[PDB]
Amino acid sequence: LHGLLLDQHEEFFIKQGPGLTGKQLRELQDLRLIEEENMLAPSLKQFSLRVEILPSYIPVRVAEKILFVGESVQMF
Amino acid sequence: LLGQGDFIRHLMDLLKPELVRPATTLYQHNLTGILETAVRATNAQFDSPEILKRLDVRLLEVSPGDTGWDVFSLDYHVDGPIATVFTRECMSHYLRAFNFLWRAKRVEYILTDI
Amino acid sequence: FILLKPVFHCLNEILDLCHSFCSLVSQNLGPLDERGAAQLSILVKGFSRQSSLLFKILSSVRNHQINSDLAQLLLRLDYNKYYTQ
Amino acid sequence: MPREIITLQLGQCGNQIGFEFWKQLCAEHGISPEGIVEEFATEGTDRKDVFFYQADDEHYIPRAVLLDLEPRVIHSILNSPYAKLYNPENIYLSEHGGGAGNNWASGFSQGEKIHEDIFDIIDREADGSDSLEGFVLCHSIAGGTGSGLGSYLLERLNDRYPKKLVQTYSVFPNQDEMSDVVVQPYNSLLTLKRLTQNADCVVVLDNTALNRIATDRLHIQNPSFSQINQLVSTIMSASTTTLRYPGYMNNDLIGLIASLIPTPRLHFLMTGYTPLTTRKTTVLDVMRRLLQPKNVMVSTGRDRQTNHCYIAILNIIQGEVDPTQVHKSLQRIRERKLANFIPWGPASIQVALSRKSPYLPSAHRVSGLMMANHTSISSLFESSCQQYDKLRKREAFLEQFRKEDIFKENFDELDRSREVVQELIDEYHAATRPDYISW
Amino acid sequence: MPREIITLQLGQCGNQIGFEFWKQLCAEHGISPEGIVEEFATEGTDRKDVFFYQADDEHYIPRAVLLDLEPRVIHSILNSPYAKLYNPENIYLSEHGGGAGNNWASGFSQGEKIHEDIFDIIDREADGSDSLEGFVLCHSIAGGTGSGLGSYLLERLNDRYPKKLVQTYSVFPNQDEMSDVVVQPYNSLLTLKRLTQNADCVVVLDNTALNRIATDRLHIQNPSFSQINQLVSTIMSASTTTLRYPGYMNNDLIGLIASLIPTPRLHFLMTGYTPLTTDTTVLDVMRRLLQPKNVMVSTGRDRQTNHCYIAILNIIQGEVDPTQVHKSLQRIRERKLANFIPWGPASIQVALSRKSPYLPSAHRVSGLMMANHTSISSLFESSCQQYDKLRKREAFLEQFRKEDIFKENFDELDRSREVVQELIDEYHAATRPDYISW
Repeated sequence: LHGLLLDQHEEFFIKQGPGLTGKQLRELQDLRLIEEENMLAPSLKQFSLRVEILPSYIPVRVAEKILFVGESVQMF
Repeated sequence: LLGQGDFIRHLMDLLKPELVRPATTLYQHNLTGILETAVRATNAQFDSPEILKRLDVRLLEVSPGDTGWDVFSLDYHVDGPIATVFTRECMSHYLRAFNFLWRAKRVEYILTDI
Repeated sequence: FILLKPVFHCLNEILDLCHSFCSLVSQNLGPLDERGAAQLSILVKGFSRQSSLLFKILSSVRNHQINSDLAQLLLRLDYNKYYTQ
Repeated sequence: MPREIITLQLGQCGNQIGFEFWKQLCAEHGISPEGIVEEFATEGTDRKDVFFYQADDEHYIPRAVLLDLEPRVIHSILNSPYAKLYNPENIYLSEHGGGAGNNWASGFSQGEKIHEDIFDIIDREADGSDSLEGFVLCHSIAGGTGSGLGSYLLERLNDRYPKKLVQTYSVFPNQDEMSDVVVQPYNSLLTLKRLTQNADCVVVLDNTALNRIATDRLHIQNPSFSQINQLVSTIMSASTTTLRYPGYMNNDLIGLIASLIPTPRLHFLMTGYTPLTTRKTTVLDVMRRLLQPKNVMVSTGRDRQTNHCYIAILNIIQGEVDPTQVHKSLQRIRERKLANFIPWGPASIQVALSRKSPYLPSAHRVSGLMMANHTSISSLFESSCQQYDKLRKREAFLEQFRKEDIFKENFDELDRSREVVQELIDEYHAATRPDYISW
Repeated sequence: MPREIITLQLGQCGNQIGFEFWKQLCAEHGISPEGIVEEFATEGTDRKDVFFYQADDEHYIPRAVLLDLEPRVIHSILNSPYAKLYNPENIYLSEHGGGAGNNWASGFSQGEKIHEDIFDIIDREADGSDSLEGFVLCHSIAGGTGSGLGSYLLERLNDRYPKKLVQTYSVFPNQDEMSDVVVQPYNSLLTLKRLTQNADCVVVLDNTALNRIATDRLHIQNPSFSQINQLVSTIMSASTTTLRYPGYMNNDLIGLIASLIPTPRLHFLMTGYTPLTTDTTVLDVMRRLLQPKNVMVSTGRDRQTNHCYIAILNIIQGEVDPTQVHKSLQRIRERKLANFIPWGPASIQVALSRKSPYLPSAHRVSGLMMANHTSISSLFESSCQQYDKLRKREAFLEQFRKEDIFKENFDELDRSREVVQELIDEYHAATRPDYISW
């Protein structure tokens, strides 16, 4: 609802964070990473998944969607 | 499976000019762009964008002692359940068949060009 | 064509040459002095070197990654191929 | 890329044939008379870009040129509902509607004089082609414009498009009818020398054979040029069938023509079409139906002494064909041994199974085009040579030739054409010999 | 700051050209004959402040002057519906309607006589212009007011605005017709010499080839001056299209001039306009303009002269796809349709533009072609030959001796001929691959 993850005792599984075709793709990716390292890589995500405390039953994709929702809630 | 052959003919006209070159000129970004342009020009433009995203190019082996018509190969990125519906042995068999077909097509296009 | 470091260095050399040539040309109004004559010779040499390295680098860049802009620009640049000569 | 073909229908006969063929092709592609593609044809798989130029309004402006030396035909075509289909910028009609007056010399003179306009329209069309395959010219050699202008056009097109293919529907004069122009033999000789030297294929359309076939198969009493043009339209749509229907193998006309004319000088092949009518033939049934010499649309002299052998035979059959029955029927036909081939090599018997155009409705479940190369046409060449020789030996119609620049000096151009035709006929007899390998 | 251009309409031909171009500009910017901006041009994207002054009543007053040595033309200009569009204070017409009688000497004398008036008008316009780049003079180098007024005005303007650009639209007379004034060749020579000495560029608009185009492509049997004027107005609107449409790059004419004349002497260009016919891909438009029959400039086609397009530019106005432009470049370059100067790479420029929103186009793609082709050296040789022929007979040199330009001698004509010869020689050196070293 708000991105609020209160962990005063760190009780959560979410931690507050911050083949030629393949060869061509790898070369393009290296060039793109070189481009991005310079002036890209913007402000890192305020949250992260504390997978050390992750629930063995919670799906990872579900956690990713929940992280997106929480980050969006915080950003909004 | 080398079906619609107008794209094959257009790609032959585009690549044989480049398949005369050796394998040391392995810059297939132009090849992928040529694939996209052929799709946009030949009657394969109606092919689904997902079908084009399944389509790919991968040169089988490196052989500068062989022109582009002997080291150039294609690739078919299958997705999800469809990829699980394409065995590696089946992939190898299809690759061998496509290689034979491409060799025959190269012979035929060579005859037409001659 | 931003991320290339060699592109950055070549652009630095070319831009310094362009700025220096513009400064020498605009500052001089009559006959160029011995500094101006050396500048004219150096500018001819630098422009030729920049053009040749540009042809080679454009070929290499169009070869390296997915950039048809380089190919189109080279097609426009080599129109009479005297620059390509 | 795509392989476009531009069709030029020249003169009265060529223009009328072009109009009829345009109607046939438009019906095959499902095109309205206003140039509007039908909603049912909006999902067609035909590579329309090759032969019809889809305008920005999706209007297929045919890559077709209408040429007429008499402004009457041009006016009639622009008066038809198909006037809007073709680009008016591609419509060239001479203000001097006098034509050549059935004289090749005047035809070539006018063709070279309008080479300005002719080449301008040619460039206007060619600059609009992406990877055009070639050009097709449909015209009648009996007209003066058709003969002399055809010669001039052959040379001038081998210049303006030296790298582009040259196919022609050379409407050959009726080999059975007495030509009203004795020098029409000389005009035809000039046009034929031009065909052999600057035209890539002489598709001789025998009007005598056309009349015979029309009166025989369609039961046409006093057939008008309308029905002949309809049959021509059918044949042309059959030739464009591979362009209309995208296929998988031998999709380029390079392969078909390579299977058709291995000999450079032997650039001429004969054709026939089915169904030709105003009983669904099976593979073998339709084969025998085309195999009937009464089904031949070419009046090649029936010289049994000339061992006319179908050096080539091609069945471009569109419709329901069973591949296993195809193998069986091919075996049966080879057992029938009903055809003769050039002894210098094996017999060319080509079979292509095609899918029909969804925009074209077919009364026959299977329609086939039979293209063959046989030495019997050399008899028709000998007949034409004899008629020309009789005109030369009589110095017939040489007054207007001397009034024309081509024969104002001499008819040595006619002599060279006759020598070239004699060389071609001799090569044809050498081909009738298995020794053509060394001919 | 806007770059104001002062439009000079000089002589009968120049005044007609100015009036027609003003009408074309008013239509393109939606300006009524009284100068009032049309409602459809209330949202016009043309930067009207550049070559016109928009009024406090939104009436476009082009920064143009219609000047005539004879009151007939001046009265007709103020009698046209477009009279109320222009500012009367900038219009100077000589009350002495004698003109120069197709004489550059008399025209220069009259220009010097009204140098106060002409220079004052120039200064008033510059003070009324924020960042006026220069003036464009559309007139003929052979008429009475035209030739001599152009020479004298070129001197006076090179004196008044040394740091401003000088543009002259030399409406060249038909070179195929025997001029009634043999000393009109001398007048043309004097105007050309003045252009070479005190003007930075003269755009030769060949009336002979313009009429040839009007007769051939426009089917104007005996094409009228009205027809040539309408074509000129269309070409002028094409030349001002980049001003009528606010652009993003190459929005300054400095680059246009620099690419037009890499050599300050080699400042003459040949023009083409499209559509040029009686009433679109980049490659198709290129080939259509490449049809040499679409050129309305009578530059001598000397087969001995290695004429090459030293500059080639296509100002394409209308719908062109950028990818289509790239493919067009590929196709045209493969065709090698243009011969460029051998001393360096070929200049083939493409400027995609949008039509002024107040201008409806019957043709989706229209173009302006600017080609600096060494075939003009033959036209220079023809002009030099005509000047030498008129001088050789000394015909009507008595009237020149009555005129100050030839009262002492015809040294001004000789200097003009020498300047033309020097230009033709530099052009031949340009046709030579030594042009880089020429």
